Amino acid sequence: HPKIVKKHTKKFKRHHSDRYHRVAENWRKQKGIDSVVRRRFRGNISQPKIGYGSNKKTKFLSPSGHKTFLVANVKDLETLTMHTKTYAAEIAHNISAKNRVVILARAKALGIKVTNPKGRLAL
Amino acid sequence: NPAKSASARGSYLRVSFKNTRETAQAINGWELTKAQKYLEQVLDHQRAIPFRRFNRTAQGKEKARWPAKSVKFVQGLLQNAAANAEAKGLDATKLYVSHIQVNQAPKESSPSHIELVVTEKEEAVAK
Amino acid sequence: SDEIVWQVINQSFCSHRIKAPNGQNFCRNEYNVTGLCTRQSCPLANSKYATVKCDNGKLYLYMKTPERAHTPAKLWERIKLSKNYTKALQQIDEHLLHWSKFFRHKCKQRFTKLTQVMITERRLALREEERHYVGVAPKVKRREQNRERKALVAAKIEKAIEKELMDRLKSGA
Amino acid sequence: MRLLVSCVDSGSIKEVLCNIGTDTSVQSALQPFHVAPHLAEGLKAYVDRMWVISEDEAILARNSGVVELVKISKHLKPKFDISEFEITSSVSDLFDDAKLESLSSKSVKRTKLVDGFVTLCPIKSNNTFVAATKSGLLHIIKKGEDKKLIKLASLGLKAPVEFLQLYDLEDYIFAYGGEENLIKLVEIDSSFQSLKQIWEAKNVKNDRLDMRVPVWPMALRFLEPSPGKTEKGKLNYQFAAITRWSHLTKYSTQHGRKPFAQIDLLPNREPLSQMEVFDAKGENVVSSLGNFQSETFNELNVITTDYKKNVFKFDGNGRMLGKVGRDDITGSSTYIHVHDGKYLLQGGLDRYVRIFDIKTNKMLVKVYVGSRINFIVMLDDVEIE
Amino acid sequence: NKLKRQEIFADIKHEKNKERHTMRRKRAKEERENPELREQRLKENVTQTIENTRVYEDDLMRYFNSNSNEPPKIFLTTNVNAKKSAYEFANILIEILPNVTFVKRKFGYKLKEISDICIKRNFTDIVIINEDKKKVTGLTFIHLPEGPTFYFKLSSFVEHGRPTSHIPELILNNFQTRLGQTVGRLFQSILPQNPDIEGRQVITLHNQRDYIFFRRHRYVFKDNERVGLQELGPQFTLKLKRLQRGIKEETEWEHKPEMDKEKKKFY
Amino acid sequence: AKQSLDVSSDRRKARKAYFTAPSSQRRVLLSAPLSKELRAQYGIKALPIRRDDEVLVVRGSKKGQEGKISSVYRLKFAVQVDKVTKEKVNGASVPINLHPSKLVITKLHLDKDRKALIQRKGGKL
RNA sequence: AUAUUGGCGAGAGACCGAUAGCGAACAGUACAGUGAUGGAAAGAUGAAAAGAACUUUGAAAAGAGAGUGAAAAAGUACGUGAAAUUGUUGAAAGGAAGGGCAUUUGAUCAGACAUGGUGUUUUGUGCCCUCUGCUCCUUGUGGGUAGGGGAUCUCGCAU
RNA sequence: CGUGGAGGUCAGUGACGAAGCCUAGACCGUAAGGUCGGGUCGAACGGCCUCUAGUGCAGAUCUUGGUGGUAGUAGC
Repeated sequence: HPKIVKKHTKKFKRHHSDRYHRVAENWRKQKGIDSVVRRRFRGNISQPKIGYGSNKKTKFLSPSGHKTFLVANVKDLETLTMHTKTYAAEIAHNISAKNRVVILARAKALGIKVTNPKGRLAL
Repeated sequence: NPAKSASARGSYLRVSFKNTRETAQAINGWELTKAQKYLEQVLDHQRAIPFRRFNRTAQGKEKARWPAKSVKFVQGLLQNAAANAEAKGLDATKLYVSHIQVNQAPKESSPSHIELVVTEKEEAVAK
Repeated sequence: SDEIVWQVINQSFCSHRIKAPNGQNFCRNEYNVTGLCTRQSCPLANSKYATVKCDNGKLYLYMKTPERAHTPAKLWERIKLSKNYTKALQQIDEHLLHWSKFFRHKCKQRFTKLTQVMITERRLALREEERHYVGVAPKVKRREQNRERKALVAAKIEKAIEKELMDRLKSGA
Repeated sequence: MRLLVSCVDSGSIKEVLCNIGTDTSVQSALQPFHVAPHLAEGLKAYVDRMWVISEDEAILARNSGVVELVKISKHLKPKFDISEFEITSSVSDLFDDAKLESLSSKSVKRTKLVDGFVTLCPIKSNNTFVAATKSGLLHIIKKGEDKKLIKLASLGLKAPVEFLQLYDLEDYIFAYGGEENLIKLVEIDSSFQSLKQIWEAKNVKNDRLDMRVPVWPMALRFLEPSPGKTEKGKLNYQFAAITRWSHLTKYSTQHGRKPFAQIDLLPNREPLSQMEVFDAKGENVVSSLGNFQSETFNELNVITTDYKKNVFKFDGNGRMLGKVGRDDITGSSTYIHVHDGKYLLQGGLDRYVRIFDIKTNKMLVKVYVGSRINFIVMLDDVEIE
Repeated sequence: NKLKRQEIFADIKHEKNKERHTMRRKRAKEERENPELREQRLKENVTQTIENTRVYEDDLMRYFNSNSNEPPKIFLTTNVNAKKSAYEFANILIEILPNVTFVKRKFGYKLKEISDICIKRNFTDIVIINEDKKKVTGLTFIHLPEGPTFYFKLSSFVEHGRPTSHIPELILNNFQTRLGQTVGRLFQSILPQNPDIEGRQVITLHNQRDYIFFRRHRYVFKDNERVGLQELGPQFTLKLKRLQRGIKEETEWEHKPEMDKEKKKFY
Repeated sequence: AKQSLDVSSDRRKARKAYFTAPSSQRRVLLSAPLSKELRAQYGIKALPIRRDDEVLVVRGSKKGQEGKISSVYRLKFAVQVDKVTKEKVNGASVPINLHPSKLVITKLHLDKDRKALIQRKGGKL
C-alpha cells in the first residue's frame, strides 16, 4: 500500500494548556486580536490548518495497513469476510471476556486481523 | 516485608503539622533505641530538633528548636511501634525507623496523621 | 420500485447499515455478497440478486428474481454448488448466464473466499493447542491478590524455617 | 448397608459397613461401623473387575491378569457383623499386552496401554463366566464340581476393546468396540469354541468440515427387539452407545447398519463414558446385567460421567436431566453403577465412596477410603440397628 | 438526619474507647497482684484465629515419584512463541533444578510425540513454563511413567545473596493433608534428594492456606540455639491447579472459581 | 396493560405506598406460596404466613433448610425461621432475616380464622 | 355552559435531579435582629450489623494483632473517590521557570498460540460410483433425507 | 465534533463487570473528539436516521464549596 506519511504526528495542544491547570489540552482557537498564537508569530505552537490533511489513499489506515472496524458480536465480525485485507476487527471495551474468546475464534477462522487480541483474557 | 517490620499510626492528633513534620524528618532513619535516646535528650534541652523547611545555635551543627509537644507524641508513637514489634517477636536492637510520614488531617487548629514503620536490619550473613 | 426502495434505504435509515470510522457504510445482511451497503449490492435495493451462503458444510448459490418478490416465504432459491472448485466455478457461471458481470464476479469471489475459509478445518485438524484461553474476573483477581498477601503475612516463613532447622540439627549432625 | 470397594492404590477389597446418612467428612455425622482392607496385593496387581455370584461366593478380577475366586465368611464383633475373604482358586496368564503395545502408535494419547479386564459377567445356573480384556482376548471360565476355576476357551476379538456387553434379553449375543473400532455384534457357539461376526456398525456422514467422525464407543446397553416390521437379511437388535466424543448414538439393526440418530450430549465433544441405564423414578427397569427392558428409545434414560468431575443424567433424546453430586464430587467418577434401580454407586479419584438416590439425587452415604476407587458393589441394603 | 447520626455515634465511640481503656488498665493493675487470674482469663478467651478454626503407600511413592536409586532427568521446555522473560525464568530453573536439558519448542510435535521422544531418551520428568504477557504466569510438572502431573499458577515473581554451588537442603511445611503431601512428594522427588549440608544452603516450601512459598536462604547458627537467615534472591509463590492425575486425562481435583466461598478447609 | 383510570402505574407512588404501607397491609404483602403437595390438598396457591406456620427455604444461601417460623418482622418485611440463625464471632446467635416470597410453606397452623379464610379463598379442608 | 397558584382526593409529564428542583428530598428548624423580618448548611454504609468477639500499647486520641464480611482498595469520618494543596521514596536538575524545530543519553512500552501455499505417491473414509427408496414446493439450469455393495480414487477430507 | 431528554433500529452492550475516574500506553482525524491496552469502581449504558434545548467556559473587582505562599509570621 502507499506509504503512510503522517504530516503532523505531534498531538496539537491548546495554548497555555500547561501554564494553567484550568485550561484543557483540547485545542481551542484564540479569539483575542492581540493573541500572538492567532497571528502565528515565529516560535509559537503550530496551528491546525487545511495543510495537514492526510491523503485519502492512506487515511484511517493503521500502521499495520488495516482499517479499524468496531465489532460487537459474531454477526458484526462476519461482515468483514470480504474485506479482511483492508479492514481489521476491533473488539469493543465493553465486551465481556466470555464473548471475547468466541469472537477471537471466529476471527481466526475467517482470518480477520484483530487489533487488540487477548484483551481481558488469560492463558 | 511484614514478617520483619512493625507499624504504628496516630490519626487526628492536634500537634502542629509543621513542627510534627520537622520532628519526623529529624528522626527518620535513626535506630529505635538511638531515636528514643535522642528524643529524651531533646526533652532535656541538651539537643535541638532542626527546622530545615518550616522556619542559630551550637546544637544545630549536627536553626533548631525543641518542640516538646510534638516530641511527646512522636516518642509515644515510637513506644507503640516498639510494643507492636515485641508482640511480633522482633529484635528490638536491629529495629530502625525505615518509614515515617505526616499527613494533614481534616480542619481552627491544623491536626495531622502520623504513621511510622520499623524494620529489622539484615546481618549475620556468610557463605 | 427498486429506485424508490434504493433511495429510501440510502437516505432514510436503512436498518442493517453500519457506519465505519473510515466513512464506509457496511451491510451485515446475510444475503449480500459484499458487506457494503452500496447500490447494486444491497439485496433489498435490487430485484435480481445472487449470493453464496452455507448452513451445513455444503455451499449453496442463492439467487432471487421478481417471480418471488410478492412471496417472501419463497423469495430465494438455492442449488448445490458442486463443491469441486473447478466444477463449482463453471456451474456458477452457467447459472448466472446473461447476468450482470458485477453479480457474477461478486458471486465467484464470495464462493472462493468461503471455500478458502476452510482453514478452520486445518486448524481443527492441527488441534491440541495447550494455551487454553482463560478469562479472569475482577472479583476473582481480588480474592487471590489480597488473600495471598494475608496468607504470606500469617505464615511467617522465616520463623517456621528457623524452627525446622533447630529441630533438624538437634540430632542430625 | 454393606458395600465392597476396590482400592487400586492398596490393591485390596475394602468392606464398608454403614447406615444411610453416613458422612466421614464431619465428626458429628454418622460414621461407618467398620472399614478395613482385605486381600491387599499392592498397586501392581489391583482389582479391576468384580462380580458377586452370591452373598457367600464372589469372583474377582485383577489388572495383573489373574481372576481369583473368593470365599466369603462372617463373624460377629452394635451387634453388627463383619466379613472375611479367602481365595480358593484362580486362573492367571490371561493378559496379552503385545497386541495393545503394537497399537500404541497412532493413538490419541496414552501409555503402553497395559491390558485390563473390561467386562466380567456370567454367560448364562451353570456357573460359567466370560472374561474380556482390552487386548481382545475373550476367555471363558467355568466353576467345576470341585469349585476350582477351569478355563474352557480363549477367544479373540478385534483390539482395542473398550467394552463388552452380553444380550441377556432372550425375549449368546454380545457387542464390543473401542478406539477407532466400530461396534460389532458377535454370536457365540454353544460350545464357546468359536465366534461369528454377524453384524458391524457403520460411521455416520461427515460433519460440516467434511472431517471423518471418529469412532470410539465407550459403553453399550441392549434394548428389546424392534416390534412390528422385521425384514429378513437384517437382524433384530436395538442398542445405544456413548462415545468419548459426547455423541449419543442409537442403533437399530432393522433400520440398518448406520445409527438412525446421533445427538451431541456436550459441546466440544467432552470426554464421556460409563453409560448406565437408570429409571427416572428408581424403578428396576434394567435386566440383571443392566440391559433396558424396553423396545423403545423414548423411555430410555442413561446416567453418564464426564472425565473431569461431573455425573450427567441424559434421556433418550440427549437432553440433560440434571447432575448427581455436582457440589460434592471434586474429581472424575471412575466407576458409576445403578444398584437395585434406586441406589447409584459412585467412586473415582476423589477417594470418597458415595451412594446417591436416583429418585431425588440426595447423597445418602459418604465414606472416605483413602485409596482411589475403581469398582463398587453392594451386598445388602439392610440398616444396622 | 446525617448530622444526628454522625454526632450520636461519634460520642458513643469515644465513650466506648474510654471505658475499654479504663477497664484494661484496672484489669492489668489487679492482675499484677493476682497473676493467676490473668492466666485464667487468657485460658477463658481464645483468639479464634482462622488457623485455629480450620473445618476439620510406599509402592505409590516409588511408582509415581523419583527415588535415590536413579537420579531423575527433567526435561525443560517452554510454550510456543516464548520470549525473553521465559528464558530468564528458565535460567533460574537451571540454577535450581539438578539435571535439566533445555529444548526449543518445535511447534507441532504433539504432547504424545514429546512424551515418546523423552521415553526414548530415558527422561524422568517434563517441566514447561507458559507465558501470556512478558511475565511468567504458570508452571507444570509431569512424570514420565504413568503420567502423574501437576499444574501450578505463578504469581509475584521477584528477582539478594549469590547462591553457592552447594545443593540446598530441602524442607517442607504444612503438607499434612493427603492432597498436600502429594505436592510435597512431587517437590521432594523433583528437587535434589542428596543434601550437602556443608555450605549452609537451604530450599524451603511453605504452604499456609493454598499458596506455597519457595525461597532460598543462608542459615548460620549461634550459641543462643537460634539460627539467623538472609534472603538468597528470588521470591516465589505457586498455586496448585488441575491435578490431572494423567498426561491430560482423568482430572481429580481441578480447581473451580466457585470454591473459596467457605473461607476454610485450605485445600 | 392497566385499563382502570383509578389505578396509577407511577413508580414513585407505588414505592411510597410500599414503604409507608401499614402493618395491616404489610400482612397481605408478606404472603408466601404453598408447597405443590399442599396446593393440591387445600386447592390454594398462597396464604398469609404466621408464627406457627412451617416454611421451607427455596432461595439464598440457606436453600433446602426448613423449620418453624418464630416471628414475622412486618416493619422490616422479613420473617424468621427456627433453627435458621447466624453465628457471630462472640458466639451470640441472631436469626437470619428471610423474605416470605422466597419460602414455601410446608405445614400451616390451623385456627378458626385460618379455616374461614381457606373457605373464603376457594380452598378446602 | 364561566374563573380557580387556596382545601380535600385522584391520573399524568419529550420537566429538574442534593451548587438542580419549592428557601426546605435529611425547614420556616437552627440562627441574627428590642422589633416588624431575614433565614441557611445537611440524601446514599453494608443483602442483612454479620457494627471489629478476643489478645495487646496507651490518664486520652485512637494504634498493632485477630476475625466478621463478595469486597473493610464498604469500618457507622461508611455507594465511587480528581484537581487546587500537603508529607515520604526514587530519578533529574539548580538571583528562576514556562513553550516551539531537530536529535543523543537515561528510564520504559508495543513488537504474528503466522507455522502457511502449490504439484506429485501409498492407504481409510463421505455428500464419491452403482442399485433400491422417501420427502417439500411448484414444474423449475431444484432442495432435504434413507437401506444394500469399493477403494478407478483427488470429486472432498485425513494420513 | 460533544451533552440532557424523546420517536425508531441494533431479537445491541453488561455481575465471565455498564457508567465514572486514573493511566512517563497505543490507534484514528487538520480539530471539535472517538476508539482500544492496564488499575479502583460497582448496575446501568451505548453503534445509527430524525425531533427536542435550562446543550460546550479562561476571566464578568462572577456565585457556591474546597486548598496554598503570606506564616509557624504579626500577635496572644
